[PDB]
Amino acid sequence: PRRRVIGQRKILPDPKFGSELLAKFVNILMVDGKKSTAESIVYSALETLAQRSGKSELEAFEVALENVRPTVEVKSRRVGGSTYQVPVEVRPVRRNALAMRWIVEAARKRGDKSMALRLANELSDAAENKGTAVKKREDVHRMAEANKAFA
Amino acid sequence: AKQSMKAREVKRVALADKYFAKRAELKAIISDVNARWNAVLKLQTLPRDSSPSRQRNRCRQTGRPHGFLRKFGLSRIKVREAAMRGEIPGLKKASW
Amino acid sequence: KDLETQSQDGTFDKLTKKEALMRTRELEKLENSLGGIKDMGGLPDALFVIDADHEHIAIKEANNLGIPVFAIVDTNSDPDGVDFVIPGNDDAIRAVTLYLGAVAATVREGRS
Amino acid sequence: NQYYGTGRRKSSAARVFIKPGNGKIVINQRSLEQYFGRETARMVVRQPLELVDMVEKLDLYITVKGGGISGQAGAIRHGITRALMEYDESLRSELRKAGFVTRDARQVERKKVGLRKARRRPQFSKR
Amino acid sequence: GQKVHPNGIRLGIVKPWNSTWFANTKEFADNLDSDFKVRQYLTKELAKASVSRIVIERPAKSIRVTIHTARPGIVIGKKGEDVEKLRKVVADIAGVPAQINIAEVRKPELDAKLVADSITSQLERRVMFRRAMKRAVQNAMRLGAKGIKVEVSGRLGGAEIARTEWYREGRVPLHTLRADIDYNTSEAHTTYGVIGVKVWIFKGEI
Amino acid sequence: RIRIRLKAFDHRLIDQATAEIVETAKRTGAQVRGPIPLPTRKERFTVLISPHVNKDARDQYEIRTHLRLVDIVEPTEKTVDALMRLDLAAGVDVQISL
RNA sequence: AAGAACCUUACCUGGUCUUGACAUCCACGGAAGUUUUCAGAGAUGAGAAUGUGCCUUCGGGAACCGUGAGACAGGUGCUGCAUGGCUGUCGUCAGCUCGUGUUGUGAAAUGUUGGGUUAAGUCCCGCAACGAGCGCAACCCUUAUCCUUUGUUGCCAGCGGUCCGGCCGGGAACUCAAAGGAGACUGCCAGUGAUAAACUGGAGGAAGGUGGGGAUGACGUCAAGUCAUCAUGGCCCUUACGACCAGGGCUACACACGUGCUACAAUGGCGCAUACAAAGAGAAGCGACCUCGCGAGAGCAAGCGGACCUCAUAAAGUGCGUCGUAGUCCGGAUUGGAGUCUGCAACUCGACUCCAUGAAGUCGGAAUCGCUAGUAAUCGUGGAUCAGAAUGCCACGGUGAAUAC
Repeated sequence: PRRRVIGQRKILPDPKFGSELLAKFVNILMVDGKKSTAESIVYSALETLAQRSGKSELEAFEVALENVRPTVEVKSRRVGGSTYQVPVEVRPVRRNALAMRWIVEAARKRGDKSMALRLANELSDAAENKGTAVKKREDVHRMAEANKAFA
Repeated sequence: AKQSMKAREVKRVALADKYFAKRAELKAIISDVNARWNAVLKLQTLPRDSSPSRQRNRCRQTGRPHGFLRKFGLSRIKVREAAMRGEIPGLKKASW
Repeated sequence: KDLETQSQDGTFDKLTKKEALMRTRELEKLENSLGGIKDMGGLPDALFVIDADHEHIAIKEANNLGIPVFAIVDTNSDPDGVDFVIPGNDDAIRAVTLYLGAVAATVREGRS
Repeated sequence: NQYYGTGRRKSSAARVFIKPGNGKIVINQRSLEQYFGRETARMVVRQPLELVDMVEKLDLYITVKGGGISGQAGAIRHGITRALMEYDESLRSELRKAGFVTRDARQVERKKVGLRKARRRPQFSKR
Repeated sequence: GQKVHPNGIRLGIVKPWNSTWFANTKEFADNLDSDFKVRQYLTKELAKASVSRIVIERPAKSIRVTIHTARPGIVIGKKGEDVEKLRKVVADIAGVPAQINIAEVRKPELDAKLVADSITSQLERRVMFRRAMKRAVQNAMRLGAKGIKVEVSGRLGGAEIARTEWYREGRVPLHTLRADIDYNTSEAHTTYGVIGVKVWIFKGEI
Repeated sequence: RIRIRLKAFDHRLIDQATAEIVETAKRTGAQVRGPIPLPTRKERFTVLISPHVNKDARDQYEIRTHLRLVDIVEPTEKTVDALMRLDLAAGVDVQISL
């Protein structure tokens, strides 16, 4: 964790869309190595969000990603016994991954009977910054604005 | 290494074939459901110990019952003792 | 010497490059430090030092064993370890090179 | 005629032998549908065919042995890529450049004594 | 105890087996016990022979029993005065018609078994250990042996303090797979406990 | 006809034993389909190396078993008769099916 | 311990004996079928030989017992602190040392310390050091690439006979089935580099930077397990601290702990047109013909030490709809009612089917541990007992998740 390098790894996308972004979404939506049902629910969610939004599905997807987008964060170091953190602009790849996982966890925060219905409804109401994960984005923003007093 | 133990085992395996393979055959002949009557139940003069199925067939080198091995008829420690001395063809260290 | 004689007849390359690499890269590296002593087979009769203080090891071994010394001394050396002295300067590299040439010439002439 | 292809990938090899005819794929004397192909990797078999032209160049009979489904798809892809190079190396340059001939040696690691799985040991005992 | 058995890994690479035959696994045990019994019989009746080892070969309803003994003084005898008697008793105890063949081995001191047993013998014969290993190593080295090693641990000359000693000279590439190695362990029976010996030899690299 | 099967655990020994017999029949025979590799047996025998607890310390033992076939089709009866009484394989048995 | 009612076994209950449990030069014989008799939980008993293998004066016995006497112990006690064989600890840690020579009156350093470095005492430069072992490196398997011999108890493209008889003439482009040869060694260029070693790319990535995995575990610390495996050191129990026959202990149970398994649902019990597994065991054994069993399976059950004859059917899914929110159609820990193979029979006590049985649990105290690419997890197979079933233990083929500033 101190000598290794980063190779910018990439794994199997969905051939219909063929986008690395959608590739990473579907590949992190995977659980325990599940392909058929996971991709089926992914496409169900995509078609349902397109139906409810009415606009183009891909641009609605981009608008949702922009809505969930956070800006800054800090890292815990425990230097002087009090909160002594240097606000570091998180990596664009890491920022994107964290936004992905916040969306996935916002989806995960329910226990609904039907995974497809729950996923579609929550992502659709989160597409216009009024769903579930935007509260987490606001909470993370509130975690900022105060860690710059110590640098 | 109990020598009375080894004597019992040797005599029981000696009687595990001369007193067997015919009493069990007689039982199997009279074990048929068609009438089996009290003859099979009254023919229990067998000690039921000489039967190989209910006989341990212990290792016969140092009398350690643990690690009985059908392939060699030995115990683990003596298999290590003798195989490493060679003299057992075909046995090489395994890796893959 | 046995290793180099075997290497001119031995295997060229086998598996890892280390076993053959150690065979040849060290040849000229330690050969230069050995020079031509293979032809010597004995004990020297004289010695030479370009700076007595810096290379006093050879003179110390010499007077420990008893080899006469013909060295060059200058203003910063320690000439107490030398009795047969040739005063000179350590900066004059051309002069000492011609000095070595002249002494080699008079040795090769000698009485022969 | 035939095209040379064996396609070794993830313990799966497929004898891709292409003859003139239709672009349809016959798997185990059967089509992909009644082979029940709406399972995993339902569309990856046509990704190698997605970019290249189909026209009337490929008709093949295929048998696949070993692996699950990703093994089957990898065997198909490797075999067809091995059979594809009949058209000189001009295609193979971009075939490699796009990773179409990707062969991965990520086979299974043997189970190890003392560990109940590939890399999991007993939970560390009490201090 | 951490060191691995030396010839154990060697056997599967370059060293021939101590026996080479085939029988089904159930009677394989009987064959192995017959081999053990003939080993005990041969090493007890020929205690004066100081045999290096005995190799068993089992053909169909027969056995060869090749023997490598240091000196042929009693191995052959007077043109078959006793060898046929040994053949007869071996065949009778083993229950199979057996033949016996004889071969000779050079340089008895290069044998690990012979030197170890000899060292145990002088230690039984009230002499100092130091001279024992030193004489052994000097005699073995001068005979063209490129490298050897000895080890004695236990009681040293009657001292009751713990004693563990080893001594080596020459090349011993023990952790190299293609190194010829001879290994043995013998025992002594001095009055104050058993003395354990150990020895390693090396002869060739390829 | 009259194929010959050998069951050995030494690859060089079985190779030489099948490279002698094939020309033993080829002294006055002909044809022969050719050498075949045949499958092999594999068994991993494990045993507790230590005599006292500590199951983790073990070791792996295996025994090989090679098989060789020739599949002569049309030989002459003379050499196939001469096969017997010339057995030289010591410690390894040959398998023949009538 | 890869293992228990009976032997195991050494603990108990019910009942008796030491030249002994069992091995001798043996002292005399029947030359070791043990026949019927029943009692008795039982080494409890004891009773006639009907057969007479060896022979050259059965001129030696019986290899077994019938008699108490010249093979000797049955050990379950110390001693690892006297120990030899044996295994674990640090630890795949990067060190431990030696011969020549020197400084120093001397205990000893010196080589093994300085800079660049690398998985590393792996290298290179400088210096009173030069060299050498014990180690890592390499010498072995396996797979990822290509080759020649290679086709059966055959995997088929081929012309056709096909009901999908590879039987013909079979072939190489066949994974497959084992012997051998190449493949990679930082090649060669460009950069950072003292011109040193190393670190960044390109025809190679079908394999590039020890290709990835396994065995290979240096002197030594642990008074650790092994005189119960074993040979003893100083000794020892002694009608034996043994011989036995049946029922019983490790499966049980009012204590704290740990490892492992289905659980907290709507992806689990649902039925249907229903697809591809490498890879083993197999003769006190594997058992294709038919029939039925809410079932364990019940009987004729062929062929076979093997590509012959048992488990390839793989689950991983298309769509019908459900519990469409909770103790819920989730969750199936209990006592008795009929069986599968059980040894002689299942009683702390063989494991499996059909029910009356779904209690507690709606993802979890202050948390720790294992885990940097086929890897953590999610499904499905062989081995050990085998008179008998595996949550586990020893090995397999699937689907596969990044945080390493």
